[PDB]
Amino acid sequence: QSIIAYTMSLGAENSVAYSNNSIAIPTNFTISVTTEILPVSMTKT
Amino acid sequence: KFKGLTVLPPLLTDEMIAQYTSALLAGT
Ligand SMILES: *[C@@H]1O[C@H](CO)[C@@H](O[C@@H]2O[C@H](CO)[C@@H](O)[C@H](O)[C@H]2NC(C)=O)[C@H](O)[C@H]1NC(C)=O
Ligand SMILES: *[C@@H]1O[C@H](CO)[C@@H](O[C@@H]2O[C@H](CO)[C@@H](O)[C@H](O)[C@H]2NC(C)=O)[C@H](O)[C@H]1NC(C)=O
Repeated sequence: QSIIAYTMSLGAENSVAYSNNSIAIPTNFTISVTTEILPVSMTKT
Repeated sequence: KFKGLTVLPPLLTDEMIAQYTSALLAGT
């Protein structure tokens, strides 16, 4: 292909259907699993 | 600028930061 430059995209664009008497309620759900890695020690010199 | 000293620009402009803040405000 090639090499290009450009201006980053922060993210999509969501438009919430807000009104003064409307609510959204979930009817289902999922269980999700994520990881987090943290360093605790270093080498003793 | 000085004798070998330079200041680098930030990656995010302050317009882009304003767009993160307005998204947090509109979501909330
Ligand atoms: C909740 O209802 C609203 C309409 O009252 C839905 O929002 C619209 O969705 C259509 C596409 O299906 C868009 O073309 C319209 O522009 C939307 N309106 C607004 C004001 O954003 C919405 O999809 C419904 N939400 C759910 C979860 O079904
Ligand atoms: C809630 O969502 C789950 C999926 O996330 C639905 O379970 C799936 O149902 C389909 C259709 O029977 C199956 O093909 C999949 O194997 C199911 N997925 C799993 C992980 O079991 C579930 O039926 C939904 N609940 C309701 C009430 O609609």
